[PDB]
Amino acid sequence: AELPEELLKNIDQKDKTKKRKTLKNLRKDSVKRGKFRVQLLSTTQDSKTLPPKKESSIIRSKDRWLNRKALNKG
Amino acid sequence: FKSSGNHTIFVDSREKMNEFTPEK
Repeated sequence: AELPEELLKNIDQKDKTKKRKTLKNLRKDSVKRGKFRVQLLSTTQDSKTLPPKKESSIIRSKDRWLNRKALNKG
Repeated sequence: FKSSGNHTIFVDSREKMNEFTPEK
């Protein structure tokens, strides 16, 4: 069927992790200058106040013992 | 014989550590 002429006419017209690293950088007691390393001193009175703390290896030596195969902790 | 060893220098303040200079 023949198209209406109007249709044809119309168409044509249209066409914080960053800071956490910074804190890790901040907590350094050791830096190198020249040929001589340098180490930070904490105050002696502070060390007296702090408790004696633990050794990590003694607990880990226990931990590998506590998780041993023979124990069958499972 | 010339010495070959680390020589750790000790400072109280972290700030003092930052500007530490071998000359000074």
